[PDB]
Amino acid sequence: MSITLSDSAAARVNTFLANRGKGFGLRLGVRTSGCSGMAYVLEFVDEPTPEDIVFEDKGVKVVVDGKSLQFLDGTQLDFVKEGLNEGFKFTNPNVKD
Amino acid sequence: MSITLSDSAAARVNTFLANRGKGFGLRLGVRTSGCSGMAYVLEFVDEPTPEDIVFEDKGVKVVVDGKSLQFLDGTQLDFVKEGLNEGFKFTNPNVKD
Amino acid sequence: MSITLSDSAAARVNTFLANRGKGFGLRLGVRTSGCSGMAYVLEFVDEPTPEDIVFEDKGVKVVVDGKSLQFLDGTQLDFVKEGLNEGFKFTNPNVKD
Amino acid sequence: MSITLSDSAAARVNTFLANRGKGFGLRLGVRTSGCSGMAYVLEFVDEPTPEDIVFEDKGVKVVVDGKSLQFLDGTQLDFVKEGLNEGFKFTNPNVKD
Ligand SMILES: [Hg+2]
Ligand SMILES: [Hg+2]
Ligand SMILES: [Hg+2]
Ligand SMILES: [Hg+2]
Repeated sequence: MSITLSDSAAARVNTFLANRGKGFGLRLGVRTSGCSGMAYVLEFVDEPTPEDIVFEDKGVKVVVDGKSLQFLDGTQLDFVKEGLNEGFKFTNPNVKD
Repeated sequence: MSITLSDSAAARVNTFLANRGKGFGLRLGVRTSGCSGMAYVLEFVDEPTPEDIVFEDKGVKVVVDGKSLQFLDGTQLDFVKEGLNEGFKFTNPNVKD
Repeated sequence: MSITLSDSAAARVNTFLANRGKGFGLRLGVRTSGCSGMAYVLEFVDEPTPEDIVFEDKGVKVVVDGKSLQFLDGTQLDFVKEGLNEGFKFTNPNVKD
Repeated sequence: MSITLSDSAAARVNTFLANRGKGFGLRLGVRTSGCSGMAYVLEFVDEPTPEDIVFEDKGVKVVVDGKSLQFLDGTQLDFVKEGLNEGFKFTNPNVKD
């Protein structure tokens, strides 16, 4: 859906996919982290399940379990460098720090 | 998403697609009908737009504009024969007659 | 939710509520119209059910069954005069004519 | 919406509200925890904002910012005792450990 990727995230994903030499694209998932928390998940996809929803931003195929689409919509996946750390960052306008 | 197709609807769509000789699959859309009304729309898709979400039920590729996904989720597309009329019927558990 | 009312719709509802002499506010609902269609519904509410969601725009209490919230979100209820007809009009940005 | 409370959570919330001696009810909120994470938030509400959605389970008024409703729907708020720890636990069927 209105899940998007920044230029740097799409480059990064496409880099992983090119070095891997295969793959359909990118899974965005969600999981519990504790009793009052959620963790975002990134995985490679080779084959979408019949439960998956598939879309496109910046020529990247993003795959999301249909059930997880509620928690993920509005997400911008970015890829940022902060100090010694470099990595993906999920943003959502309608969520605060 | 948890949009599904009955056996008869999937047969029917697959029949249209086979006779057409080409096509990716099925677009579900939505449009206004009047001042307090909505009409469901069926179309063939050849190429999904970057705004589209794509999923699968019964080997049929269903394509929905990401913005329309709110109004369509939970829909069962059926294909029924009633009297002299034969045609698609959209059902949703959470909607009444 | 991000269901809103124009000034004219809120005036109109508030007029009905004042003339009625009682009532909590406004129910927005949804129902089938045919085999591929939906009809928007307006009703007065006196008591929200435990299944209802309640919100506020322009000092009007709007009540929506929680299950119907998917089809109604993003709606602007307006109240318009066109020719000899005067009445409520449901709009949604993400829906076309 | 189809946000619910277990018996123990509703008792616990009602206990806090009775000891506080005032208050409308319970705010469920959401916030970032890191770069790929979310944290659930519980607060007392005295006055719902015009941006809030309000509902009811077990005689508890639950208030949610309309924008946060996407991430929170399907949540069961429970209140559990595990070892030395006792506290609220958010569950969602469509989310895994
Ligand atoms: Hg816990
Ligand atoms: Hg009208
Ligand atoms: Hg029909
Ligand atoms: Hg980071």
